[PDB]
Amino acid sequence: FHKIRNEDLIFNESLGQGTFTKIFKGVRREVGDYGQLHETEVLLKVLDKAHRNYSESFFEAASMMSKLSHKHLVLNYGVCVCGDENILVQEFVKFGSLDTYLKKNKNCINILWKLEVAKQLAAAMHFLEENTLIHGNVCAKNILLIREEDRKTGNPPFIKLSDPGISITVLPKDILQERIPWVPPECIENPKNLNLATDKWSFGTTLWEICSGGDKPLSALDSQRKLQFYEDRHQLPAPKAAELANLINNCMDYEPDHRPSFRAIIRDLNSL
Ligand SMILES: Nc1nc(Nc2ccc(S(N)(=O)=O)cc2)nn1C(=O)Nc1ccc(OCC(=O)O)cc1
Repeated sequence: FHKIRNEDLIFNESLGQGTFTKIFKGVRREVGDYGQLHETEVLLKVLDKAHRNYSESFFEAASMMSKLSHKHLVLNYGVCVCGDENILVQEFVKFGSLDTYLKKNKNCINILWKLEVAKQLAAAMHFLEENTLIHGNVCAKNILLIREEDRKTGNPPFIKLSDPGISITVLPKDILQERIPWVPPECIENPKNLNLATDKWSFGTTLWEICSGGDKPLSALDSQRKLQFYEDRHQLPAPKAAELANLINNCMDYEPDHRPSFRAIIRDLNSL
């Protein structure tokens, strides 16, 4: 990662929190192309000082994905390691995370919008699968909306997948349980079961989010009941808009080896 000076970063408003991180909108002063000076909006992801032990996991995962440039993968500008904070300096996506976008725009979003976003997310995941890179935290919060749909120009929405974050292979067990049903059953049984098949399960959960107006599946269940949900081998309820429910359930297969390839997922999406 390119090293960015603290003096060249301005921290502005808080945009919430991630997993052991605090999120800020900011500005980066930089020399750009042709030597032109720019002040660039950036997303600043700040690893909590009280969790400095997780620093390696978060930045290594952001790094590994940043080694694969792709139109549906978020761009990382570099890191700021000045002072006592570890900061990922990321592109600022205008419309933020999809989980909040789905809630705020539930009435406006139709099946065509959902299918397009699903197709784009599957394209990103197919790219990762072909490169044998595990994301490990596919969820609507980690889908960033670059561009809204514009029916006036027929422009579809455009999304990117955010950085993996701290690996579930090092996260505390209680955070993993709260991340049911995005974390697949085999990773609850053993977080070292993390595998490409992990992302197929979480992709199913993410489609469920996309189809559920920003609702969080199983949010009414506490961590103990989420554990028992997997023990009893339940599936998620079909979303009211059920057009993707079969695909959701096919992806959320309790047998990891039976989960379909992203190529097959894409073929299925193209058939709707
Ligand atoms: N690159 C980027 N650009 C924006 N732009 C943005 C954000 C919010 C708004 S808001 N509030 O006014 O609606 C508007 C714009 N967000 N962003 C992200 O990476 N967010 C993000 C933050 C934390 C995450 O954590 C996941 C986890 O670690 O569990 C995941 C994702």
